[PDB]
Amino acid sequence: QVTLKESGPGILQPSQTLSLTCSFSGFSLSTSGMGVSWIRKPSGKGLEWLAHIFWDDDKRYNPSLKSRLTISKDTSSNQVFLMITSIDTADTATYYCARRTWLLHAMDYWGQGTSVTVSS
Amino acid sequence: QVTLKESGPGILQPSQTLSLTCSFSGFSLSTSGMGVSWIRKPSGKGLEWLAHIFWDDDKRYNPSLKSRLTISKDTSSNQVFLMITSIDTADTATYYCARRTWLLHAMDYWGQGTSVTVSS
Amino acid sequence: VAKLLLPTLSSLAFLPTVSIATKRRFYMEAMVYLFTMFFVAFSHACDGPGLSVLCFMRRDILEYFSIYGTALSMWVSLMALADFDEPQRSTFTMLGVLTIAVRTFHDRWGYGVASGPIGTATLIIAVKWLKKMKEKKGLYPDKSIYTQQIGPGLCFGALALMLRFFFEEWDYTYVHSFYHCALAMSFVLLLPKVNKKAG
Amino acid sequence: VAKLLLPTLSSLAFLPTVSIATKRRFYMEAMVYLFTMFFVAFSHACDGPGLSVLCFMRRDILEYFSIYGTALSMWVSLMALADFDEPQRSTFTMLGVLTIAVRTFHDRWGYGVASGPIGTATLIIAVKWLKKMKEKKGLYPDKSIYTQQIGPGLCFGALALMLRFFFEEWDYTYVHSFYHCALAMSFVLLLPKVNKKAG
Amino acid sequence: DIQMTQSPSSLSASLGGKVTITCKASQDINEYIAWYQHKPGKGPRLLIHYTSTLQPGIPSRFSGSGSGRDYSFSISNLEPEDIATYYCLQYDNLLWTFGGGTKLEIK
Amino acid sequence: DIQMTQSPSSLSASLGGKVTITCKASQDINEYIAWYQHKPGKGPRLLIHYTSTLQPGIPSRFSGSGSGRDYSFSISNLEPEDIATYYCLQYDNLLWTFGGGTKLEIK
Ligand SMILES: [Zn+2]
Ligand SMILES: [Zn+2]
Repeated sequence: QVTLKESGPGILQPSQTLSLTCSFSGFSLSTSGMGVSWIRKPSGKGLEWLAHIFWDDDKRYNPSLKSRLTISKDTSSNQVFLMITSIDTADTATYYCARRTWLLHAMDYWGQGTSVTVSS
Repeated sequence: QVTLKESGPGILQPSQTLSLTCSFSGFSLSTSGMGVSWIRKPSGKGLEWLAHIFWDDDKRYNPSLKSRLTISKDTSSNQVFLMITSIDTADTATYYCARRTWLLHAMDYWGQGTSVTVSS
Repeated sequence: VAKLLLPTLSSLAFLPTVSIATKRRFYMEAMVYLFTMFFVAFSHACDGPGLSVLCFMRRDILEYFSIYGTALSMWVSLMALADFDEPQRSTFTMLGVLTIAVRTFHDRWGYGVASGPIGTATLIIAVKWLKKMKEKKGLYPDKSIYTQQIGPGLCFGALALMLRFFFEEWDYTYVHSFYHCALAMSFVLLLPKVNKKAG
Repeated sequence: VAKLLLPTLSSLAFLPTVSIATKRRFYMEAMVYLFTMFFVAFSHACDGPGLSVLCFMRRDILEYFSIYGTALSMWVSLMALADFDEPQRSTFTMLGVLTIAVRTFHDRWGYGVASGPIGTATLIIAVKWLKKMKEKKGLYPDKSIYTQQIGPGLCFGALALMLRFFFEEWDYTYVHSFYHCALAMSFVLLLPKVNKKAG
Repeated sequence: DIQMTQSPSSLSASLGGKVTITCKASQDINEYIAWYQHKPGKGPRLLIHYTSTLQPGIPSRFSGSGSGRDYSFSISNLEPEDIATYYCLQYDNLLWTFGGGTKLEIK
Repeated sequence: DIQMTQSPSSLSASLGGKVTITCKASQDINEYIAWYQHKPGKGPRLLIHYTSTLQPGIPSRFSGSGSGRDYSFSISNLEPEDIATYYCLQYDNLLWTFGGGTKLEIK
């Protein structure tokens, strides 16, 4: 088996920073060539890529959002963390994490995804 | 010397066909490689090319207007004639004819130009 | 008798290679295979006692151009696989032509005439692909290209060099005919599916 | 003494040609001039009694590659002027390499080794430019290119072939040195101002 | 980044019929396209990668083709289990972009 | 057709100063640009053709340069006689297009 699981606050106020956790299973991101991608879908939109983190601890972000994206990992707890700053109405979305390999660069397993929304 | 002269009605009603004459001097369009171009400037716009006619009696038109442009010549009376069909408010312009050569393809002598406007 | 003619008749094994190379818009690579096909056919035709009387150029020329043409076919079939941009394409094409010409002239029967070009072409490919793997953080030519083009292409490459340099000790009729067939397959397989600079 | 060395020393006349060709992003044409410069320098160095003892390749090779390299320099300097697209570029480059190789091998001292390539390169250029004039209804290469590149380039071309094929009857010291200078100018002048496929 | 476009934003098709979900990239992306099925309220599956190669475990009805800024995803004899949203992924850069996505539906 | 763009739509400049009227084509046009001066209420003059070559009878102050979708027209020590509208002409096709034109004016 290979499996992923997203987790987060679900609901929060605008103009705030949130942490989204992705826990990985059946493999480890310690493996050479292995990576994780974070993708989001805003409510009533197409899919939109956010961030990358890799075996070599290199990182990448969606350049239009790069000013408020920060990604990190803990392989000891089999986890990746994506933190978005200054959350707003455009971040009303479902957030996904997807495991990418060395041989096929397009992400091959997704988690089930988690909902995020901003409200008062 | 080389000289050109545009001539036309000046004023006419919309939804009508007009003939613009260009008389050429100092050369003849009978000369091998020689051509004439017709260019117009709508009132408060940049220049816009219309039509070509050549020594070989080949022709060319601005493809957006090609549906209402017709050009012809009489080398016996040292003249080129451009006829526009179905005249409208966009044809409120100054119309020019310009002599093009074989060695420099960009037109090297212009006529003084003539005014055309549609009114009731 | 067939055992004299087969090294000449099997020299048509490159005719699939040129007909495939032209179909894929690889018109330079098509020239080099067609040129090689003609000079390899004539090199063996002038060698065979059954038909040697037909041919119109001296042995010195045909020997050089059958060997040079072959080594240059191995080169342009690999620089087609590398698929460089400009001006590296024309540059690395020219590097093969000049190097293989001088080297084939200096000693043509020395196995180095094939080994130098294949070694250098493999290094030039390995430099591009290891840069491109490090750029993409992944296997650069798709696993399809490894399992369908490179793998089989170099598998027939290993067979071709083994038939020519080793099993020539046992035979020159059938072994050298199977060498023409093996090498024609390396040129067909190491070509990409289309010339990306022409289609 | 200078009258033995000048045919070797004047062989550096192609060093402006390669340094200009590289500066203009013409890296294939730069190889062919640099290759020619080396083999022409060695071809005369091994000929000159003052320094012939230095050189490390047999006369058979240097004679072929100084002549072939020269005729191929005349070819790629003209296919640089033609400035074809793909895959015609690589194709017409390859047509020169293969034709000049076989022809130089068959008879290298026959003036046909230069005349065939120049004649064919002029025909291939005349076919492209007369198509392009008929397309534009005007003089295709700008009157600047005729008066600054083609005119002077072929003027030094006519001088180079006249110095080599006729005035060699009078001298080999100074005439052949002035031939190296005249031919280096044809290669510098017939190159365009920039490689449009690289910059 | 590279903008990606899918021609049908939604595609009504008969059960047991065929579709050809067609895609244009803004520039050449060297056949590094992958096609995904987003089943409603669930994690997507990778169907096809490097334009044409199927993922192991996929029925042979799905097939991709095309090269150089125009790629085509196709379902053959499409089942009621195939009623899902289909996205292309451009992955020539590590700056990935998805297509707008096709909401394929039953006719 | 090919759309042509001139960067200054109008350019205020001092008498005896310098200007650099800059132009972008939509695609490569192989240095077949010509620069015109439209003096007010009169037939234009050709100043420069094939990007850089001056027409005979033009003072050497005017000079053009550039290659591959970006060309630059420049007036040196500009006189009060130079206050006029300046158009580029794209002429690589027999389908000619002019730039929007620069109304150069005194500062
Ligand atoms: Zn053989
Ligand atoms: Zn010499």
